[PDB]
Amino acid sequence: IGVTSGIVLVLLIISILVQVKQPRKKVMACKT
Amino acid sequence: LNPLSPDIWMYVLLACLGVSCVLFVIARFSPYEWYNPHPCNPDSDVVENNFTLLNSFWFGVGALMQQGSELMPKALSTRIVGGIWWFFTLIIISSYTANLAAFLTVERMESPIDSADDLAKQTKIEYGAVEDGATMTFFKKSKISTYDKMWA
Amino acid sequence: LNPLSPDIWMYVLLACLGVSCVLFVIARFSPYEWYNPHPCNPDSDVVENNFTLLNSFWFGVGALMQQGSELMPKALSTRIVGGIWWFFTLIIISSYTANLAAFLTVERMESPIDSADDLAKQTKIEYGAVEDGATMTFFKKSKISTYDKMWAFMSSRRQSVLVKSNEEGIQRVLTSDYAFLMESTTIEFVTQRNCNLTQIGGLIDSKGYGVGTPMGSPYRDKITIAILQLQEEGKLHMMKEKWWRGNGCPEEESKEASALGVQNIGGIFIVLAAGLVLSVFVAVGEFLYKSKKNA
Amino acid sequence: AFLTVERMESPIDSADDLAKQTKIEYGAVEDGATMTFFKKSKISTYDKMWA
Amino acid sequence: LIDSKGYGVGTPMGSPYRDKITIAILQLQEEGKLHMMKEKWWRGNGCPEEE
Ligand SMILES: CCCCCCCC/C=C/CCCCCCCC(=O)O[C@@H](COC(=O)CCCCCCCCCCCCCCC)COP(=O)([O-])OCC[N+](C)(C)C
Ligand SMILES: CCCCCCCC/C=C\CCCCCCCC(=O)O[C@@H](COC(=O)CCCCCCCCCCCCCCC)COP(=O)([O-])OCC[N+](C)(C)C
Ligand SMILES: CCCCCCCC/C=C\CCCCCCCC(=O)O[C@@H](COC(=O)CCCCCCCCCCCCCCC)COP(=O)([O-])OCC[N+](C)(C)C
Ligand SMILES: CCCCCCCC/C=C\CCCCCCCC(=O)O[C@@H](COC(=O)CCCCCCCCCCCCCCC)COP(=O)([O-])OCC[N+](C)(C)C
Ligand SMILES: CCCCCCCC/C=C\CCCCCCCC(=O)O[C@@H](COC(=O)CCCCCCCCCCCCCCC)COP(=O)([O-])OCC[N+](C)(C)C
Ligand SMILES: *[C@@H]1O[C@H](CO)[C@@H](O[C@@H]2O[C@H](CO)[C@@H](O[C@@H]3O[C@H](CO)[C@@H](O)[C@H](O[C@@H]4O[C@H](CO)[C@@H](O)[C@H](O)[C@@H]4O)[C@@H]3O)[C@H](O)[C@H]2NC(C)=O)[C@H](O)[C@H]1NC(C)=O
Ligand SMILES: *[C@@H]1O[C@H](CO)[C@@H](O[C@@H]2O[C@H](CO)[C@@H](O)[C@H](O)[C@H]2NC(C)=O)[C@H](O)[C@H]1NC(C)=O
Repeated sequence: IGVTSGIVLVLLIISILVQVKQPRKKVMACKT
Repeated sequence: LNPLSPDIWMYVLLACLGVSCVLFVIARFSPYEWYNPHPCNPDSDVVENNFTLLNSFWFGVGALMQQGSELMPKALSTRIVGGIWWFFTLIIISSYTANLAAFLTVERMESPIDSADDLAKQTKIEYGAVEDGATMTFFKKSKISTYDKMWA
Repeated sequence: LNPLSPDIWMYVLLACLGVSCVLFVIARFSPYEWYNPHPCNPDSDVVENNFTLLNSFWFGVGALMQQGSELMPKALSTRIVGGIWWFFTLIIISSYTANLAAFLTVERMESPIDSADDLAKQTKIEYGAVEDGATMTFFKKSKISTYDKMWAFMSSRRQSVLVKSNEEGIQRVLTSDYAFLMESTTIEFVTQRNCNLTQIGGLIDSKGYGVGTPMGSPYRDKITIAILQLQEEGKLHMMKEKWWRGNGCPEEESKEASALGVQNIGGIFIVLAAGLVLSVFVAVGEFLYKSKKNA
Repeated sequence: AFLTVERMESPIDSADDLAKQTKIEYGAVEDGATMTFFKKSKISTYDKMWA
Repeated sequence: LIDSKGYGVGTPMGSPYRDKITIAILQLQEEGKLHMMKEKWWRGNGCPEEE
């Protein structure tokens, strides 16, 4: 229970880290 | 919630947030998911993805509930994520339906004890009698094929 | 994976790659699947198909997993492929759900061994006998083609599969993995009064009890006539079913199906994790192949 | 329901499992040593098999 | 097995050969000859069925 709650909570912060930093509209066609 | 263990209800929901975060990262890392949403007029640097974090949970929950969503990934690295999370989904719903079709037929096959013969086989339910009474004296004296087993 | 035979799990996956290749060929052979993806402006020779080989597996897997895809064919030759592969899909999922709803409601369990011959090949399940007893003396003396092989085991692993008494042999089957060999009238006494044990196999030797008399006694013939009189009236079946009756164990306790934990399913979580690790290797594989085209 | 009635059924395994069947009928050699046993028997099932 | 019968070498009433055959049968039964004989004639054609 604990390791898998640790791995997902790592990936949950990284997904917010990609969502905020990526402009994702028309910028960086091949990046991240 | 009975046909699946509470270990399993947590492990589905932890994998529902898990694969949703992986499919979001693996779509940004892939170049094939970047294209133009404007195919009518030609390119004017309008290369754009579709996977938000909000959409990736909507693909995670939307495929778990057997309904589907509007994303439908188109890179080979993202379709393998969708190809496994779909096979993860069938063997949960078809295990939830099959186990709930086992709980409802076991408590329909069961009958309460209705006689001494139905009580002649039970060991969870134990007998009883007044000691040195007219009731106990009958089973000590009896010979008919079941009451001896009830006296045993 | 139990509710479908391993013949069937291969025949589904062979048909999943099979119909995917047919639907790809039969869409290119058909003229009706060729049209324009640009309906806003008029034609400028922009007639274009939609079925790649990558899309045809995505229609094959995407329809097999009851989710659907974005292709949705529009020629009559391709819709008959989609119309049959859909009917192929329902009678797999509704046969997988119905058979898994038959395993979880009726447990029909079987022991690995059924005879001495089925125990003559097992090395995980080890034998046992009372040392210097009448049971061990038989296999030392025996010559019949299997019991010598059963003695080839026990003579090698002495003080390992040779027990000291009957009480230790019962307490070793009950705790460890063990296949203890003893008399047949004690097994019919232990099994009736210990409901979690069983008797596998049949009678190997054929002994017999008997009222002993002195050498040249007059009572031998009068008891022999007396035993045969009791044996035909049914008293020696009334006596044996009075003392070897035991406590009268249960043989029906189909419980509620004891909800699916990590022990029942959970190999699904293995193939879930194996799919995501494989997807990363394809991602870094296609991250470089696109740049190799750009280089 | 078809696949679990196939699993709930058991084949006959004894005289007691044959003591309840009426679709499957018994048999014995008439005036033989086998029929003479069930005529003479008294043990609780074989009388029903002789009935 | 429902009943429990048994065969036997018949002798006249008060024959000397009863005790000498009884010792002889028990000698053959422990050496394994009466399992070699029964698996020679009740062996049959050796059926395949298992499946
Ligand atoms: C892209 C790739 C496609 C591949 C085709 C599909 C794959 C073909 C199938 C292959 C395997 C089945 C046949 C092999 C049998 C060998 C037995 C074995 O060792 O199994 C082992 C596990 O097995 C696994 O771990 C399987 C993991 C593979 C993940 C597949 C993901 C790809 C699907 C992509 C989806 C496509 C998406 C759409 C694409 C457009 C046994 O485990 P164990 O630890 O030994 O436990 C036993 C312990 N005990 C002995 C004590 C009891
Ligand atoms: C954004 C938000 C995401 C949320 C997800 C969270 C997932 C879930 C995680 C954890 C679930 C929480 C466990 C419950 C523990 C409380 C126990 C309890 O007291 O029972 C309470 C039950 O009432 C509820 O708790 C219902 C709440 C449903 C979950 C919230 C909706 C999910 C939305 C998903 C939307 C997808 C988003 C799609 C995105 C594109 C009240 O009980 P009672 O009647 O007061 O007491 C009577 C007691 N008696 C009956 C025994 C007699
Ligand atoms: C109902 C849903 C609809 C149907 C969906 C069908 C799809 C394919 C489904 C299954 C095809 C795989 C072949 C299975 C053959 C049986 C192997 C076996 O017995 O156990 C193996 C399990 O170990 C594994 O191999 C794990 C594989 C699980 C399925 C992974 C398929 C990838 C997802 C598919 C996505 C793309 C599809 C493919 C197209 C590219 C061996 O392990 P074991 O422990 O040593 O076994 C001994 C235990 N026993 C004695 C009891 C047996
Ligand atoms: C990018 C993804 C990386 C991972 C992030 C996950 C993303 C989120 C998805 C899912 C997260 C939440 C669910 C957890 C998933 C499975 C873990 C689990 O609980 O199963 C078992 C624990 O497993 C063990 O840790 C011990 C046994 C290891 C088996 C093989 C490990 C391979 C894992 C993958 C490595 C690569 C595989 C090969 C690659 C080609 C539970 O079993 P148990 O209760 O202990 O009792 C049985 C014990 N027995 C198993 C011995 C019989
Ligand atoms: C170590 C062992 C582990 C395994 C090793 C691998 C692990 C990783 C190690 C190394 C990475 C290797 C990964 C493979 C290549 C991926 C990259 C890619 O697909 O891009 C291209 C490669 O083009 C091709 O060469 C053809 C292969 C893709 C089409 C076939 C898909 C159907 C697969 C069925 C699945 C089941 C198969 C049957 C299963 C029984 C394809 O390009 P495109 O997007 O299609 O077209 C657009 C291109 N254009 C823009 C220029 C026009
Ligand atoms: C379901 O079926 C399983 C198949 O046999 C069975 O598994 C065995 O269970 C027994 C106990 O029930 C296990 O015995 C254990 O062995 C370990 C070895 O390290 C011991 O720590 C311990 O034995 C002890 O022995 C003492 C005497 O030396 C005794 O006094 C103690 O009380 C204690 O029993 C454990 O008992 C055995 O290993 C299992 N076999 C395996 C894993 O192969 C399950 O019990 C059975 N479950 C049910 C509910 O019936
Ligand atoms: C047969 O053996 C099993 C396994 O030992 C017994 O089942 C359980 O055994 C554990 C021992 O670890 C007890 O704590 C449980 O209470 C037992 N479950 C029950 C009683 O439901 C089982 O009882 C044994 N059968 C007998 C003794 O008749």
